[PDB]
Amino acid sequence: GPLGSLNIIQGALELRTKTVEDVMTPLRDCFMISGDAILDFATMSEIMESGYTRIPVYEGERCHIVDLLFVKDLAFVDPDDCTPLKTITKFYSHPLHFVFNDTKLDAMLEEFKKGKSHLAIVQRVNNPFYEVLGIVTLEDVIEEIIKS
Amino acid sequence: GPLGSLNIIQGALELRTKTVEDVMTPLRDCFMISGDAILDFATMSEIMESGYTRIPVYEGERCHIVDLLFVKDLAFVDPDDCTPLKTITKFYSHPLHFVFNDTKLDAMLEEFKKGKSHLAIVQRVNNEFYEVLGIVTLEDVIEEIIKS
Repeated sequence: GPLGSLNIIQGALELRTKTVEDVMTPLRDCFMISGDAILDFATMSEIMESGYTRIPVYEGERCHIVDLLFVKDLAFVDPDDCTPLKTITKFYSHPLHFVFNDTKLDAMLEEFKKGKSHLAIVQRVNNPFYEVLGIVTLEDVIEEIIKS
Repeated sequence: GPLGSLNIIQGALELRTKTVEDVMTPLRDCFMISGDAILDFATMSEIMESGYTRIPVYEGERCHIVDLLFVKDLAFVDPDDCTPLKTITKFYSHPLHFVFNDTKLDAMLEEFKKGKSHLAIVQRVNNEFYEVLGIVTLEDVIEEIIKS
């Protein structure tokens, strides 16, 4: 009981020192879908079976994330139509947020609390190109607070 | 910034005094589905559009919650088949957790951390039978911690 609330307090202190790179999901392990996808029955089945609700969309390379698909966006998609996925990502255009790996978790929580979004992409400056490393969710940050 | 870390500490103290009744969702405002439901195209669409991933299932009265439907269970459900919902709830049998309204938030967070489930039903001892008032999610508890 109180020992658990103590760990919460310790996590609220760790937030000012931990970066989003520490708690993110690496790109090699992120469940994503290609923009070339056709929303037939088989494709939508993997989206739902994955358990995720916010799935990054990439074009060509897995590091080129261009859109964000929500599971609620498939509410009016009939698999018999073979609707291309790019059509639905254009229609809803859910905001896609990018952040640097050096971002601290307290600033990350402040950015997540202000907006409805719960997902952000971790990218690092390569040395003159942008290098995407992974994604970090709001649920990823809150784990650090309550973890013992 | 640092002021936000204060609210976590204040919430980390307040949770030991707040009951699940204060932060729950009342049954009159809970998105639920009847066990008689047929998983045709129209029904599956309403589940997805709601944005929820864990939807309580009731039999007869809305206060008689008997099962819990996840969105991922529809991965292999063809709307043309008209598969009854009870078939899927029997197949997976996701655990349904009930708690008393007098339960404090510190004890509630401990129960959610131990199990994979993120949903619980708030019931109160009626004196004049079991009186169900609403449901409380893990998202309700962590909000009180981080709330300013």
